[PDB]
Amino acid sequence: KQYIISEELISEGKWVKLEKTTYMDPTGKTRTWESVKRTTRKEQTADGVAVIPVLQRTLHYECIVLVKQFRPPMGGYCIEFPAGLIDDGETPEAAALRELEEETGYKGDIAECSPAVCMDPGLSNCTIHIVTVTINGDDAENARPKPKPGDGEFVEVISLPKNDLLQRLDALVAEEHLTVDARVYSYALALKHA
Amino acid sequence: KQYIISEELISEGKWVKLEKTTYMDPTGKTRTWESVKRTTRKQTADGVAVIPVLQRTLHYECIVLVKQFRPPMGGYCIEFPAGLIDDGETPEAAALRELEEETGYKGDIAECSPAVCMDPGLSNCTIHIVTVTINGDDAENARPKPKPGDGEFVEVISLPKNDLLQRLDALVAEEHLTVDARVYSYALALKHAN
Ligand SMILES: COC(=O)[C@@H]1C[C@@H](O)CN1C(=O)c1ccco1
Ligand SMILES: [Mg+2]
Ligand SMILES: [Mg+2]
Ligand SMILES: [Mg+2]
Ligand SMILES: [Mg+2]
Repeated sequence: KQYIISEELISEGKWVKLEKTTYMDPTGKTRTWESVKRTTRKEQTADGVAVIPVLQRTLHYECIVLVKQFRPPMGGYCIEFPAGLIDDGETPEAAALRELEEETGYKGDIAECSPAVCMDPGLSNCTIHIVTVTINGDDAENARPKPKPGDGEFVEVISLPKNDLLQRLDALVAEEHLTVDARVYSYALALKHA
Repeated sequence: KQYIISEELISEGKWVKLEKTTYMDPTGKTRTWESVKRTTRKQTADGVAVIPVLQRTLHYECIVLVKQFRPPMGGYCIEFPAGLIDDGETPEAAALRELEEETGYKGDIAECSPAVCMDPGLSNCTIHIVTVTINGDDAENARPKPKPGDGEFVEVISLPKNDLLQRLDALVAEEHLTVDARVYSYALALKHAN
């Protein structure tokens, strides 16, 4: 019943634009919305990937590998799944493994790959694939893992046990000003609930 | 080590603005970021999202979700019930209100996240994730009455918690819908637990 009638550019940066979106409501009436989009999306099936990296090691509880970085939009440090935009021609899987290595040093193995999922669909068209990767922490490749941060990338690795993820996140939030990402919090809540 | 120096307004709508953020990178080099912010924040966070468990005896527990046309997305999305927190409303009260408006269900608060970020590489948007249980055997949730605001058009989709990820993949396969990243993350962790 509902559909887009027109998308009018309001303001375009190098990376992000704002649009006036006109669409048809399900009563047959024309309405508008203010929409955000990235300028970087080409033929990618989504803007980006986020990696759920399950670190597995003999006689250790499984950990979820997270990253902490300063996020200018937020004016502060955030704790997130490793993530980045998908390069043109790159597959979501390749992007996930590459970003995981760049941000954490770990070399993972693909487990699963989501369909494209929406980041904040009342605001933006941004989408990611959520890629689950296992990391064999008993492999020598993953023994002394060093981030390969790109230019202006400064990332800290935080590995937390899956079996206590929500409380460990709460403890980090209790101890400094930082924001946990909504996907990470959602994943930790489901762990607790299951 | 990192911090905001200045924010330059690029463009301001009624609901969203685009800024150019200047910040200090950890080497001591000054850098810029294009950032989105909402114009509506006053609040602990911009919004709430509700994780609503429909608990009925002799039935599977269900997670209650909503499907709506999302103009930024150009299509229909499957999401946790959600909306912006009114000036002077608590996140818990917003959560019960939105859940009732969007689903007709009347629920009880179980727990409340701290403010969590939506897409911190792009925006400052935050929400509280509010876990709510719904006693599906109570008379008030027998024939749930959804009270949409102006221009909201919301379908309710309840899915069993124990098979949430498979059920969501199936809807994406069959219905050409976009699942929300937070919903998908929760669903993943229900499978990944233990
Ligand atoms: C153990 O029984 C429960 O009901 C747990 C405990 C409480 O934290 C909420 N909860 C959920 O499972 C839930 C609510 C929404 C989605 O899941
Ligand atoms: Mg990244
Ligand atoms: Mg990166
Ligand atoms: Mg809503
Ligand atoms: Mg609403």
